Amino acid sequence: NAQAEEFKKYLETNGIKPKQFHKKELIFNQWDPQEYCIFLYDGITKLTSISENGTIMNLQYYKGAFVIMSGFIDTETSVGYYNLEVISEQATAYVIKINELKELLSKNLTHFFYVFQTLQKQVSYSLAKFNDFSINGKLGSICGQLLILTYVYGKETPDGIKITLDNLTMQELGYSAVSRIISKLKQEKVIVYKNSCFYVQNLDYLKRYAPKLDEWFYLACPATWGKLN
Amino acid sequence: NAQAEEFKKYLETNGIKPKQFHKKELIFNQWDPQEYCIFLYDGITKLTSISENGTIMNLQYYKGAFVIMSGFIDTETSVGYYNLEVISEQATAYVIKINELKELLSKNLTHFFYVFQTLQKQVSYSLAKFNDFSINGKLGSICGQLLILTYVYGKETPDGIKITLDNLTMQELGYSSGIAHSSAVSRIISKLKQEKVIVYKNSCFYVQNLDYLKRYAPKLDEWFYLACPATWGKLN
Ligand SMILES: Cc1ccc(Cc2cc(=O)n3c(c2C2CC2)SC[C@H]3C(=O)O)c2ccccc12
Ligand SMILES: Cc1ccc(Cc2cc(=O)n3c(c2C2CC2)SC[C@H]3C(=O)O)c2ccccc12
Ligand code: NA
Ligand code: NA
Repeated sequence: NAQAEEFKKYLETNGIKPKQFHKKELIFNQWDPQEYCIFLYDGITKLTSISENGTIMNLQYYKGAFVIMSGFIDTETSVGYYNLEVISEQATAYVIKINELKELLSKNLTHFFYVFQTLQKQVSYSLAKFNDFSINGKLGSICGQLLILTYVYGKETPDGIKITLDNLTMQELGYSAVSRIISKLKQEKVIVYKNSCFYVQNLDYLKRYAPKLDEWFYLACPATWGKLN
Repeated sequence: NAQAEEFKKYLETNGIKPKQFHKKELIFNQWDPQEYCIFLYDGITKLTSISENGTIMNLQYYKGAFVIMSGFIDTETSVGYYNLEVISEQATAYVIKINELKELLSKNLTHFFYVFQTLQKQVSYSLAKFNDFSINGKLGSICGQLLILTYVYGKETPDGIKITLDNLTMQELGYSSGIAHSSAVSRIISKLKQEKVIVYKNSCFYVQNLDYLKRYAPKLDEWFYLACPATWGKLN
């Protein structure tokens, strides 16, 4: 995004520098009382919650460029006990204490609005995910995840649309009730495992079962959506 | 709500008058090419969608005071094909075209922050609902809906925590977001009643086992504590 590049310049102009993280690192964590604004510039992360018995809940995936805030902009207190875990091999992020951010959002309104609109994109993402699950259950969820991966990481090859992700990252994303759905899908030549990669061969099927996420992508990321429509 | 009362004052200072709506009216709709910022001041609404075959989907509930924006602040285009439907008898709202909300928030960062933090509360709300559904399924979803009803509208009495909402409105709200009046949800709710988690007495409803709701909606309970600590505190 150009809006993302301008935000990066704005931060680096104000002496906030990028930080590199490696896979499994927590950019912020649920036990930390200091809250942050993360500008995820590059890489893939997941928002988790860890219960007292140790079970890890995967709540949300984010890719750069995006903004993730662990605290409320006004109170500076936590919005939820969450970790931001790196799942790509490396990720680059700008890490801003929440108080320090208020100063900088204020001087510039273009950049205030860039962060505002990322929140709006998150809200409508969650509602669309929910709408697709209410209609089509787990098939909807899984079709939705494959759809966004196709739009974002897909590449045209003679074998279909290849999802061009490191095979290690694919494992981090989930690639017994899920086992059976992924089975039906290749069982119907919607997806295929060739060359140890992952190819989509019936993109219309994915659009059919994740209609509201498809609409979200159209409305919120139209230039990308347009590559495959 | 002090921050919201100040916002209302800021809108009237810039000449924006409130509008009144009635139950079943749409404050904004999915077909309108112009997108709006709604400052819901009083009353209860729901965000709805429609699928190809005409099925109404209830996505989200909102109560005054709150902000609901139908379009992106920068591009001014739709965030999704949604309607905002009034479900209380009446509702009062301020309706601002999206391009103007931008001037208004640029002129006063106190009010910018008020709206920004409204979005932050929505984001965290949806993640907590997701988490509770992941752990406890639809029972988690229903317990959380009743938990927030209790915190927001509940008043401690000798018979338990009375839900201070007319019986009409309050049965609709017992059904979490989804398809209206489903058999599965009606059974979950009546099971909670059979087990005396929420009970009918003298024309009113009383939550008598708040701990049970907290047990099955722990992440929405934490969300309310983090987002609305003074209201959470009153009943804990
Ligand atoms: C499988 C999958 C589904 C979902 C998202 C979320 C996403 C993706 C996305 O490309 N975008 C957004 C999100 C949601 C803000 C969160 S907001 C608009 C756009 C953007 O990034 O600018 C993924 C992100 C990373 C990796 C995998 C993901
Ligand atoms: C039963 C029930 C459960 C759930 C919500 C949602 C809610 C409620 C709520 O009280 N609040 C929020 C929400 C979700 C942002 C939307 S954000 C913080 C707080 C606030 O409004 O200030 C209700 C809203 C209206 C009526 C009933 C509701
Ligand atoms: Na934290
Ligand atoms: Na609209």
